Order: sequence, then structure tokens, then C-alpha cells
Amino acid sequence: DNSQVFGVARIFASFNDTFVHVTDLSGRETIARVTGGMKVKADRDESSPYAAMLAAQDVAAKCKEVGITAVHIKIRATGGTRSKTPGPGGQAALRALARSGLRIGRIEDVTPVPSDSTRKKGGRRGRRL
Amino acid sequence: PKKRASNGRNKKGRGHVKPVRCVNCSRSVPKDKAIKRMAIRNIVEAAAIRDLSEASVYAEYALPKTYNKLHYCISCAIHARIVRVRSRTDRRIRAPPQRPRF
Amino acid sequence: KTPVTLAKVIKVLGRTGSRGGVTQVRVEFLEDTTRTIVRNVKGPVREGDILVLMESEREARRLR
Amino acid sequence: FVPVELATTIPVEIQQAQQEIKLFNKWSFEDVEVKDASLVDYIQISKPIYVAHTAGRYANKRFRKAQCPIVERLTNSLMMNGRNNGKKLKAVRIVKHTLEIINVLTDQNPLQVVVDAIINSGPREDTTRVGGGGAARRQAVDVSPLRRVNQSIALLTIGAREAAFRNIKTIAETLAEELINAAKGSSTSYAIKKKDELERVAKSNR
Amino acid sequence: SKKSHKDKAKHAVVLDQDKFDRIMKEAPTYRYVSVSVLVDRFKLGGSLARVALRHLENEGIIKPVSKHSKQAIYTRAT
Amino acid sequence: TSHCRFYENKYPEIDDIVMVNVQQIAEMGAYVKLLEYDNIEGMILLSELSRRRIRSIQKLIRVGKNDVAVVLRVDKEKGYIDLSKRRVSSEDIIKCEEKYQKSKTVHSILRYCAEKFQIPLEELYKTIAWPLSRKFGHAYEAFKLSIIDE
RNA sequence: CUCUAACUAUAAAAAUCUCUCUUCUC
Ligand SMILES: [Mg+2]
Ligand SMILES: [Mg+2]
Ligand SMILES: [Mg+2]
Ligand SMILES: [Mg+2]
Ligand SMILES: [Zn+2]
Repeated sequence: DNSQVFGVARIFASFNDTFVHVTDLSGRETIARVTGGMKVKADRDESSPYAAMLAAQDVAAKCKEVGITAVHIKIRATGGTRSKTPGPGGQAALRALARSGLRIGRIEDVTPVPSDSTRKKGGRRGRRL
Repeated sequence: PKKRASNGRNKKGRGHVKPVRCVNCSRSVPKDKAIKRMAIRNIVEAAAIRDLSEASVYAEYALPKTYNKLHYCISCAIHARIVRVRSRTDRRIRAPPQRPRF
Repeated sequence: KTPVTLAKVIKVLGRTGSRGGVTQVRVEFLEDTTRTIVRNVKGPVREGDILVLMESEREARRLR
Repeated sequence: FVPVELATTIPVEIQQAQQEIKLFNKWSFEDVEVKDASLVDYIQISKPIYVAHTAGRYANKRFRKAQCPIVERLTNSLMMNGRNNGKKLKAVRIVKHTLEIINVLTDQNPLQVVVDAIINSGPREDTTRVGGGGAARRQAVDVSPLRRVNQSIALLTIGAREAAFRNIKTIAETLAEELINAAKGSSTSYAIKKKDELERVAKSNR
Repeated sequence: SKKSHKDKAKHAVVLDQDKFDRIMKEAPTYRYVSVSVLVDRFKLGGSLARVALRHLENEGIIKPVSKHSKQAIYTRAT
Repeated sequence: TSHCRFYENKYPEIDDIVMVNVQQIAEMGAYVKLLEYDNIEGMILLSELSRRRIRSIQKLIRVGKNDVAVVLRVDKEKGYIDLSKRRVSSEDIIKCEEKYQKSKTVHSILRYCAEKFQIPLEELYKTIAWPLSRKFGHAYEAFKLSIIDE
């Protein structure tokens, strides 16, 4: 190997408050949790690509400090019962993660898709907006 | 009167169909009147492929293709613009909409 | 931190916004001209102009 | 040098060595530079003139407006709140003496001062009203160089007028001090003040 | 309406010996002198500021630049 | 001769809670002088202003009076006060007001002494005020101990 | 007479309404 200590990004990007939470190769140990909501005020943009982008830059800085240079990025949408779709921020978050010096590796999607479980919230006629 | 021959279901001889929830408004609609999409797109946008490519080990990475099926209520399908209200004799045509990319 | 980046516009992508007075453009960074990015610029523009960018990484989206 | 005899004897200093086209016959347009290469080709120091008053084909089309001698544009933008609209000769005299004052304080041949202050005074990050009905808010955007110079000059002249209002100082002097406090990073100038305010708002609404 | 100004006399309309001494001391060392500049130094009301301006240009203490009315341009001798 | 802010330095610090007096709402928000501080105008943006979306913002501003405030970032190069109104805890507002009443009441006696002895308020503050705010954490409790213990 | 490829993301609140309907044959 080329002396690269692989990290794991484990991005969680809902419709609100994207998450970038770098963890070791074991996944059990946590590094540089800072999320989208920490980097913006208005709370309108908890999931914004800009909130995700500052959060990702900060996690990359902390990865530099601890020493993790290669990261395994994991995209995890809300999944399960709630809309199974990627958020609007995790993409800018991974772009920032790639940009900030870090050498990417093995992007994968681990969003949990159920096999017909748990009739979801909203009633039958659903959110009637 | 009959706006459509098929009632818009595409059920026509099946007794009853299980309901599947709308992906946006969580409406419960039968799996047939559950207007469908196969959103095959990249896990990373086509905008930022270059930055991910240059900063990547394993030269020429596969860059996986995320897959998911989208289920809309028809109300969302009108509002979220997956479908558009069409003129009368244009309701006949059922083929894919003229091959978006070719 | 003074990341004032000079980016030449090379192809204007029409005009956007509910206002109808801001234009999406393809600006390529003057240094390392192999990278291009779409961003919103307000005010009249034409190709060959070189915009100023405080940041460098806010990729643009159609404005509503 | 070059004494040319005529039945109508034009003054000596107007005949002597004027293969040297000069803005008011005092301030040399040559060896005047633009530091920021971003805004070049939108200021017309390229074509020298002899008076800050030339009415041509400047608004009929899209971008002929940007080909004005920058001093022309400052003169023209100075006749605002024009109960006295017109009276452009007053604007020409006012800018002429503003240039004189710039030549006196911190000699620095005044055209370079004008160009430098114009470069500084323009914001490079502004906002646009995006919030539609629900959450009314502004969203950040970049400023085109033509509009950047445009706002720079508009703020410069409006700050000069605001300094003039109900004050002993002549508009010439208020404009000169605005140019001085805009050429450097002096936050005291109103124009650079609003430049920083707009940039701060853009930063706040990224 | 209301006394929002709260402005004092703010100047002198008649020059005294001390202010004469002041202006004669600061006749040099001032790169630019105008009627507004003479107002800036809390010494002259302004009506006699022009009187003083004409007064300084008798032994060439300050040379003029342009003689337009309503604004004058003066630079200290060198 | 109103000047010479209560606290230590000649610019406000970062991430603190203060209270401003409001003067104008022109385009983007409130450029407001500070009566918790000396004289310097600080910005609040209308986004950093309203917790609830409002029809007329003026009902929440009430120009001319005093209002809760928070300084987040300070331009310590030429002077700018990134400040907000909504960025304050629901309870700590009362802490802000009570802090302001202490500081203002301390200012009143110093102004009285300055207008009596014609010493600029900054000198009386310098000699007296901050040594008190250093020994006891505030000049108000310093005066309270002075009335009883000399 | 020969072909099987990519793409985006909006739902603030908006209630109410009184007249009077008046002709076709060369
Ligand atoms: Mg409910
Ligand atoms: Mg609806
Ligand atoms: Mg019907
Ligand atoms: Mg159907
Ligand atoms: Zn739906």
C-alpha cells in the first residue's frame, strides 16, 4: 500500500440537515461529526449544498489533523419509509470532500430499503398540502 | 362521461390491486394508478465528475449508478410535472415520450 | 484568505431567475483553464469577459 | 517648441507641444494603468480627449455605453437629483476642479486616482430577491464587470452629493475627498462603505 | 421645528489678534487651502474667509491654481 | 459629551450578547448604534432579524427604542459589527436588560461627576470604572460595597 | 439493406358580490 490510511465518510443527506460523519475503516470509531446545521443559521438551509459544503470542508480539515487522508464515502439517504431519495446537500458535501485534498475511494450507497414494512406517516390521503 | 376507456387504472380484469404509497405526498393509490418512474442516475452528479475523477485511486473508477423506483400519486404527477395534461385525441398515444435522449 | 479568482466567461447559458435579470454563465478559471463551472452573474455580460469570484466552489442551480 | 504663426494667434500653451492629447490640457492619459485585470476593457483610458463632454452614439445599442471615456461617465453620472438636470457644463467644471484638488493633495496624477477609486468602489458579490411568497429572502450572486463599474461610479457620485448636502464644502471638494478615501482602503468613504455592506449581505445570504 | 441642530456659532465673523496669529502660522504647511478648508479649521465664519484668502496672496505665501468663483484652489509655496 | 463605553476595549468582542438602540431600516436591515457600547453602528440583516415571517417588519422594530442584540463577528480591521436580534436565548434576554440597567446606571453617576468637574467621561471611567469592574466584576456591586464598606 | 443509454431539485394566506335580459320575415 501507499501509506494511505483509509477513512469512511458515511454521508447522510435527508431533505433536512445533511450529515457528514467520518468514521474509521472499522466504522465503530467516529471522527469529525460536524453536520450541515452547525455551519448555517437560518435553519431554512439545514440541508443546503452550502451548509453541506462547509460541513464537509470542516470534516476534511479534522481528517487532515488526525491523519486520515483516504476516505470511503458512503451516501445514505433517509430511506426506509421516508422517501428513499437523496437529499439536496450530500452531493455538494461529497464534492467538497473530494476537493479538499482527500483521496476518494469506493463510493457506495447504503440507504436502507425495506421489504414492505411499516406503513408510513401521513394517513391514507397523505400530506394534503 | 367516460373520460377514458381504461378508467386510467390499467386494472381491467384483476379484481383488486394492493396499494402503494406516493413517494411525495404519501397518498395511497393502487399500484397501477401509481404513475411510475425508473430514475436511473449517477451517485455523483455529471457536474462534479471531474473533481471526483482526478482525486480518485483505482484509476477509471466504475462510479456506480444509483437505482430507485418512484411512485407518485397522480396529483403529485401533475404538480411535480412528471406528467402533463394533454389534448383529447393525444390521450391515445401510450408510447414513451419520443425518446428524450437520442 | 483572499481567494479572489478571475474566471473568463466562455458561454452564456441564457437568462434565469423569476426576475429575469440574472444570467447563468460558464466561467472557466483563468489559471488551470481546463476546469469550467456554471454560476449566476447579475448585470449585462458577454463572452470573453472575466468575472471575479470570491469563492470558487458554489456551483449554480436554476433560480426560482 | 513648434512656434506656428497664424493671423489668429492661438495661445502659446495651446499651440506649443500638444501632440500629447491631455484630458484638460493638464492630466496626462498616458502611463495610466488599471491594477485589476478583471475590470480592464470596460474603462476607456485608451482614447484620450481634450474635454469631458462628448455626446455621441452611446445608448442606442447594448454596449456602446461602455465605450465612454471614464471621465465622461463620471461627469454624466454627476448630474443627478437634477432639478438642474442638464447643466452638464456645471458637471464638467465640478469634475475639473475635483481633478485639480486630487492633483494638489497627494499629487498622484489624478486620472490614476479616478481609475483606482472606481476599481475599489465596485462590489464583486451582490444579492437578488429570491424568497417567493413563503420565505422572503435574498440570495447571493456575482456582479458583472460592466455593472460593477456602473455601481462603482453611481455610488461614488451619490456619496459626493451626500457629502455636499447642506455643507460648506464645494461638491468639487466632496467628490475629491470621496475619490481619495476610495482609492485607498479607507472605510470612511461612503461608496466603499456600501460596497462592503453589499458584499457582507451577499456573504450572509450565501 | 424643534431645536434639532444644537449648533453653536461654530466660527468667528470678526478676526481677532489670536486667530490672525493662527492663520498666519498655518499659512504655510497646508498643501491645500480653500474657503471650505478655512472653514474646516473652526477659525473663520466664511464670509471673511474669502477676505483672508485674498489676504494671503499678497507676498506669495500660497500660489493659486484656478481662479474660478464659488471654489478656489490654493497650494502652499515651495 | 456621551462616549466611553462601559466595557474594556474600544471595539465589541465576538459571540456576546448586547442591546442596541434602533435608528433606521433602509434597505437590508438595521444599522443601529449601541447604548450597551460606545457609539459604533452595527448591522443586523432582516434574515438575522425575524423569528417569525412578518407582513410589516416595523411592528418588530419600533424605530427609536432599545432592543435585544447579539454580536457574532467583529471587523477588527476597520470596524463592522455582525449583529443579530433573533440569536438570543429566550431567557437570557432578561439577563441582557439587567446587565444594561446596571451599566447605564453606572454611566449616570459618572456623567454627573464629569459634568460637575469637567473631566471627560473617558478619564473618570479609566481611573475609576474598570478597576472596579476588575476587582468586583462590575461597577454596580462596587458602588454597593462602597456605600456600606469604604 | 445496419444499432441498445443517463439525469434533477418549487406547493405562504386570498373570505365575500346586487339589480336587468329585452324581435326575425323576403
Ligand atoms: Mg395529523
Ligand atoms: Mg394542490
Ligand atoms: Mg368530469
Ligand atoms: Mg395511469
Ligand atoms: Zn403525491
